[PDB]
Amino acid sequence: GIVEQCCTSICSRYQLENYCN
Amino acid sequence: GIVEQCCTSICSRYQLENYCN
Amino acid sequence: GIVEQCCTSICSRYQLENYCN
Amino acid sequence: GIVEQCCTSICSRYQLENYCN
Amino acid sequence: VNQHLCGSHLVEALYLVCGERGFFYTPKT
Amino acid sequence: NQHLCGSHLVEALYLVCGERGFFYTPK
Amino acid sequence: VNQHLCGSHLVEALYLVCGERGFFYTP
Amino acid sequence: QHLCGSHLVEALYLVCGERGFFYTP
Amino acid sequence: HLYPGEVCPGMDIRNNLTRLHELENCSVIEGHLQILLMFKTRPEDFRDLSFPKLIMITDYLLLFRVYGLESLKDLFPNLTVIRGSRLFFNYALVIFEMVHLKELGLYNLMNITRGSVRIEKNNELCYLATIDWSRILDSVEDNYIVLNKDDNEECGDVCPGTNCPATVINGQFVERCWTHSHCQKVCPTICKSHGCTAEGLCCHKECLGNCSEPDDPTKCVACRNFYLDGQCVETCPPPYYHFQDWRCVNFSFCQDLHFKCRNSRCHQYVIHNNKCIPECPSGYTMNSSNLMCTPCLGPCPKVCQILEGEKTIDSVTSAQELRGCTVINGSLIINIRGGNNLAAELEANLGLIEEISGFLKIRRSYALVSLSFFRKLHLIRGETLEIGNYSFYALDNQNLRQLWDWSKHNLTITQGKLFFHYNPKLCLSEIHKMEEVSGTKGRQERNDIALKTNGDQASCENELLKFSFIRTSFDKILLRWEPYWPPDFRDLLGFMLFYKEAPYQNVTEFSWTVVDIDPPQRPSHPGWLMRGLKPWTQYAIFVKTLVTFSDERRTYGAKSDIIYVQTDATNPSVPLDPISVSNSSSQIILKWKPPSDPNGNITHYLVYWERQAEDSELFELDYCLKGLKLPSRTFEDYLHNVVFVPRPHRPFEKVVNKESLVISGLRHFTGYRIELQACNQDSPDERCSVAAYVSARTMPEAKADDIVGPVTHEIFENNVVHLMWQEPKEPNGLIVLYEVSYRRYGDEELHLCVSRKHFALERGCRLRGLSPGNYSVRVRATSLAGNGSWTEPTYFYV
Amino acid sequence: YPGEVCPGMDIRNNLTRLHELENCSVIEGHLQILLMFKTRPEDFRDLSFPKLIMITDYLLLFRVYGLESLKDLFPNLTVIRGSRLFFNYALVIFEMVHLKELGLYNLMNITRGSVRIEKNNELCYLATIDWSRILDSVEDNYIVLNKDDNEECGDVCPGTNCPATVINGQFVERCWTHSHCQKVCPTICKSHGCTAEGLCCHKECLGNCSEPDDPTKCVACRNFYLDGQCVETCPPPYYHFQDWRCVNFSFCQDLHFKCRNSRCHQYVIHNNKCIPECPSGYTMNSSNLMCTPCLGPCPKVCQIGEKTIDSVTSAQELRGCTVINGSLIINIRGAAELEANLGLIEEISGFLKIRRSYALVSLSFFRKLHLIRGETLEIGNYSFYALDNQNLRQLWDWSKHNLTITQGKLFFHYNPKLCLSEIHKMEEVSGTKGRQERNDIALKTNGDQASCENELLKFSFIRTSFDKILLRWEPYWPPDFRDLLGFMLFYKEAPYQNVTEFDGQSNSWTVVDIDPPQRSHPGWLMRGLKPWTQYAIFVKTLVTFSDERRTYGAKSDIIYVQTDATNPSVPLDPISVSNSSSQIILKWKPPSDPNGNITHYLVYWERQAEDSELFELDYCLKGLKLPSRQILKELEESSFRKTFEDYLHNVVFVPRHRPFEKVVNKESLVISGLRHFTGYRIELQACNQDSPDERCSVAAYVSARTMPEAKADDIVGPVTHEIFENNVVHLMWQEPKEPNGLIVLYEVSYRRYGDEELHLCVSRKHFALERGCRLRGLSPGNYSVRVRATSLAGNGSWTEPTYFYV
Repeated sequence: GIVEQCCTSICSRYQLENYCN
Repeated sequence: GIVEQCCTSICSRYQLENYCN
Repeated sequence: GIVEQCCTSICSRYQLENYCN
Repeated sequence: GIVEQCCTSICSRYQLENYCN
Repeated sequence: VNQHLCGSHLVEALYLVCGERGFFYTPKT
Repeated sequence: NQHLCGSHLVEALYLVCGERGFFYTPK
Repeated sequence: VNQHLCGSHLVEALYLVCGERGFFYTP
Repeated sequence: QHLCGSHLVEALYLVCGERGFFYTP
Repeated sequence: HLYPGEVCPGMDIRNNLTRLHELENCSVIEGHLQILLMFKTRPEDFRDLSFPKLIMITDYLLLFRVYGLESLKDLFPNLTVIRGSRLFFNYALVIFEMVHLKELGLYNLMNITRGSVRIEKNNELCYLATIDWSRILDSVEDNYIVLNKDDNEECGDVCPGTNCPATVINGQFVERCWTHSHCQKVCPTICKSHGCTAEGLCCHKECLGNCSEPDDPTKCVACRNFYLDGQCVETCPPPYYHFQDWRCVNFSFCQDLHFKCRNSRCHQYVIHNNKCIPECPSGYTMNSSNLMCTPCLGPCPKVCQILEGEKTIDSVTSAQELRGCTVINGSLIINIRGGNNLAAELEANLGLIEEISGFLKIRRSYALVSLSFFRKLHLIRGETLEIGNYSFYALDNQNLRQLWDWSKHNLTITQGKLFFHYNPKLCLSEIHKMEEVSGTKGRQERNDIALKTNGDQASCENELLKFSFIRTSFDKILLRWEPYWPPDFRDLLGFMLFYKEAPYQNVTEFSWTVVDIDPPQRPSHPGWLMRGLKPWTQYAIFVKTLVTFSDERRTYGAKSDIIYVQTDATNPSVPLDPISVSNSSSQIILKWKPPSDPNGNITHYLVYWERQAEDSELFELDYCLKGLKLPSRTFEDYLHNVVFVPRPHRPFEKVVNKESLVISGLRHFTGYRIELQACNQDSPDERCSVAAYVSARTMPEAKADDIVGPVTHEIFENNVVHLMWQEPKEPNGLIVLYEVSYRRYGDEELHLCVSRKHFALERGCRLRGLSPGNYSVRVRATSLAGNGSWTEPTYFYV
Repeated sequence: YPGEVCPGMDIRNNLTRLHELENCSVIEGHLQILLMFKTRPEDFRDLSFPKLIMITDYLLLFRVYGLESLKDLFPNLTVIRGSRLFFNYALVIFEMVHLKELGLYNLMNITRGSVRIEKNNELCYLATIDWSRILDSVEDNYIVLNKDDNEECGDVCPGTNCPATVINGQFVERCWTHSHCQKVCPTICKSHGCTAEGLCCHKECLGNCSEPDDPTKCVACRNFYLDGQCVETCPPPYYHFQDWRCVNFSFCQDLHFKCRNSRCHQYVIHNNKCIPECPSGYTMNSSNLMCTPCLGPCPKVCQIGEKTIDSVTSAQELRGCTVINGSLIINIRGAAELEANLGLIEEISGFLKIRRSYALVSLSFFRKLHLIRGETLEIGNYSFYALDNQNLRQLWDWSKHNLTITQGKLFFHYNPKLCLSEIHKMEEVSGTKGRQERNDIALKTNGDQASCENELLKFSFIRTSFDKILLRWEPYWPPDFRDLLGFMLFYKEAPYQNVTEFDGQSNSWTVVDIDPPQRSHPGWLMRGLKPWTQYAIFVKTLVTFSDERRTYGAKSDIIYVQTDATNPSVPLDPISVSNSSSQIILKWKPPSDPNGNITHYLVYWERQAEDSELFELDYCLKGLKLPSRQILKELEESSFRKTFEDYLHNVVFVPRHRPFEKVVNKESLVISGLRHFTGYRIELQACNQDSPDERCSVAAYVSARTMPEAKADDIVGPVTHEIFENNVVHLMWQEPKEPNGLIVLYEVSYRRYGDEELHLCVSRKHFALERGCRLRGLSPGNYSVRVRATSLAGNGSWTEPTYFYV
């Protein structure tokens, strides 16, 4: 999902716009 | 036996009377 | 008889053992 | 020893046979 | 009976209950 | 030994016999 | 910046990243 | 409470007498 | 009533209100409504927007971070019932992280068919404790309403009482109100869910929540069972099939829905058992011409594949997607991080499955009492084993008691190794039974099945011990139980005895003072004695066995049934609250409370009273010399220890059932010594407590101090006068002195003392130096009570 | 002495064991004949032991049926040395039926102790025994309940011969049996003994002697025995043994060695004596058994070499031990008593093992443990063994505690709450880094419930007040900030500076729960402290561990904080007593709450003004009397909330001024220069600060009055009187201007010649207005005047008799 990417590992600013229009 | 009734468990006078001659 | 033997007369351990199962 | 088992406290025939060979 | 009867207490209570008629006590069942 | 008469008689019988059992018939 | 984002902190960070164009959803 | 004194040794002899009384050897 | 509006499939709204227009004509929503992620919104954007058409929601309502919304009353004023066919994490309505929201405002919402409500993390929300969810939710135990304003502050609540019915929540009646303007409508208890009108007339049997004209299926706002042409009916009439458990559709509708999926990307519906089911269950296949699926003459199950072969179960909505499945081409890990039981729903959703291609794993499932919900689980192939070559996994289950019921259940594990750890209530017997029934005895190595952790807080001794001798006494209880010996005597390490006081018979199993008993040395009954036990108290006692690991063997110890034995009586304690007051000169009232430690059922009280002897010094003291303030009232044992060694009449009465005593026949203004005792045994060598002492003296009379008899005088030649008056030989205790008040006619009056020794030795009083004239003498006797009446004036001439 | 040494023994249940005394001459111990039932008088008439001579410890006779007389059992018993006394008795005869006479006619002396004979319903011949001629202390004998004081059984004294002496006030013959007399030696032969003619024997003979004045013929030795000769002291190279004989070194060493490898009285030599043990301050050597003074304290070696420990009693014999010459395997299936019995051990000759001990949070009780040889290794060649220790948390404070193991591997398995860091410290402290092998220490079972990650929490701000203290520490955040349930604050008074968490499972460690900060440093303020008290405070974090029990919690080092002082409490029990007419002694007690270091005491005293009503009340009337002066639930709740949050996030997103004194260093004071019988109010305070605005308590009040002067109520001055024409007298007297407080009135006793002494009272107002007294209408003759000043102290001294003729 998303939380297993950001709270477990570290999300870069590149990985976040994948949830954006 | 008498022990299995009155020692391990409780007894009353009525069934205690059964051991008289 | 038990009563007279061990009341009117003194009794030994042998006397008691003879009336034991 | 025996006095605290039988006079001060409660003791039955088991203790008495324990005190014998 | 109010409390548990065992050993000498048991045989004495059985004596008092049976009275002069007498009784036999064989714990080994 | 001095003779015990009464409940002391059955007490002595129980002490001597124990688990073997006894037949106490004051008939 | 890089940090463990989760909880309301994740929501705030994602709204800082986007919100002028909106969050994505399956049509 | 009933068994302490001379009554103690008398009763302890009643339950025994042929086996004897144990003592540390 | 009818539903003017479309089916309006459940949708999702994000980032702006541009899509709210899609609900303009929606009277019923056949899905889920999720309005969330509303960041740039102000409260002025919601005042003019309303959806009065919406009535019933099928799945759920999600509201998450909708900024600028303060109340939902302007949004869904006619929302009555939420069916909850599909939940959102076993919740039918969630209000999560709502800022600026103050009150709910769903005054028209009556029933929630399935699911619960979770409202959390709303710091501005009030009017929460003022709603009675019991009449709304058939089960409120799964609600979760925390981290709000109401439980963190004390914001006021305005109840429209003056009207709104009040219901008791735990022990007090409180008002049920949605907002300050509208309050929770309550129907009479006779019609539980059919709904009521304003006046109380009960609605139709098919009505749900609200209705206009009572007892009319055409006037039901919400259909209880099914809907068809504005008529709520018990079942769909032919040939109308059931659809989505709320309405009935003809064959044309189901056919059109099925055909719209083939030429598109889906839920291609079929027909079975007079229903338009999406996919009919295992053993049925659907034909080419008609849409009815027929039972195949072979074993064709319904396989439910898994995303990358790893599905986790944590909620009802995570398991409902497995409904109707029989074979799983994947591995299930069961993780209900809860605190509340969900076996009821899990039995219905799961339990129809037989095979599991992957492994089964249980992790952190806090509330799982048992795995019995796997009703039809038979085989675990374990083709894709869990890491470590494991097929079954169980870890940190705080309440797992039994895996199954091995007496009537069957199981088969093809491959893999078992694993059990930190199961504090699953003892080793169940694990061994499973490893024997499955057939995996020679598959696990050491530490695969933990021994310390598994069932450390449980008790499955499954073997019985018997107490061969029980004896009670004043403060001591002697016990002996028959010896116990496992196959290896070195396994046994001792017996742990648990005893705890319990006045009442009902005692649970498994406080509980523990005593350690060393194993007997190898007839030789272990036995133990307890000391320091308060008398006349029932005790619950049982004994437990302590053994070793028993990994290679199967020894599970033993335990004995709980035994209730009571210690005997003894001398009671000191009687309490002793008071001794006198209400009459002849009556003394005595009040006393029963002793602190009865130590047996008290039978009767014993009291003795007696008269004290007064002070001797009171009679030989001068009572007019200033300072006249009269007070107002082993060798045998040593030898035996060394020689023998063990081989290796005062008045009284029996006061029965009474704490208040009055005593008569007592001398007035005279003290008494009272000692009081309590007795808990009367006839067989009466046993009583120690004496409690108390003393009291009756109040004085009114005429004892007054002197009786006339006044006698004698005069010598020198005008020295001896005056006589008989003393009151029965005064208030005794008289300490007398006062002689003599006056001369027309002159001043003088006073003189007559002490006890003065009167006794001088045969009365003698006045010296008395001039001729008419005198007047009044005599007063001072007793221990006070002042008596003065005698008549003594008129005489010298 | 033809016969063996015969170490003490007892005989029971039959006479078969009685034959063991056949070849015996002396008993080096105690002889007991007891519990004999199946015996008949026919079994004792043909049994004798003439060779027996003397007994060292005592002789006990108890319940021997069939015995009628001891005159045949012991015809030659002479001495009961009484080295060890059975309940300070050297000869006890208890509950013998069928026994009729003592018969011990040869018994002469008893070195120490007493004789108790009791409950012998058939025993006679007690009135003819002179115990003062045998014993040395006859006031401790207890000879009751026999046949002599209940009946009048025959007592045949063979007069015709037996000597007759006086016991209380009458001469009665002394004899043992109907055929034997109680021999009495001449007074010159006090202890030597007398022969047939009654002649004193050698100085070392005791009791009886074959030839007078010959040490080689004594039947018994008074001091010591050697080679058939009685000597006063053992000459070298013989050491005194058992206080009655002399022996060389070889036999004593042989006894010591026999005790070395048996079950015992390990014998040592000290001051030429083979005493059972070296006395205090001494220790034996390997080469010689000399009790050389190791030191006041000694290596206290205790012998066992395997022994388990399960209770206090099993550890009782270990009390005071320093060196254990064996091994210890402690298995306590249950604290302070453990530190009492144990904790003095420095060295263990073998291995130490802890097994399944439930109630041991830590091994801090082993305070003095420093070294272990480990010569004997537990199975698996393990010197230190730990297994299934449930609540064990810390072994020892390795910051200061030193422990070294000479050899042996380490075993640590199945310890749920033992942080692996301590196991790592084991090898660095004991130098066993590479002494073990694989699988010796379990890596997955140890420390399964220990958040010993301790992210160092550092305090940032401390503020102290007299009763409240405020703390502030740097906030902590685990990688997932939702996991931090909250902090737990621990505090407990620590007068010492060495306190770590060391308690059973129990502890005081006053703990308060702190909610996590709202996202400012978390901090917390304390209440209800004790002023001027040192405190120990440390903070730990409560977090929810991950799937693999990864707590990664944070800990704070134990810090010590001392709250400031305040005004002290009131001094206790101020007593003010007049030890003189002008001296007052003041004593008090220290305050309950010093609230700092007390510097001095503040004392005030003010003169008390007497009651003004006494100056206006008349006492000449009646009324003359004068008064003279749990967790898992919350963890699951938090994890449930976090799980719902994570599920929602996964679903939604799509990735496309008064006279005062300063008492210093004292608790008492003396006040001088105070008028006699003067009341005083005493104000007492305690201060813990002198120069900068003294912090002192409230005033303490106690009233004191000085002693009155003994010569202050005495009237001084010539009494002058005036006579009128009609015989009227005006009396004036000079009062003692400085009286005992005040004078209530004056008493005047005037007696004319031929009459009796009259009386008259002058009140204060009367004395003021009349300047004394005014008597009118005086009878003719000669009178007298005596005036006494009655003050609060009492009556004073009368004036000179003023004679005037009227």
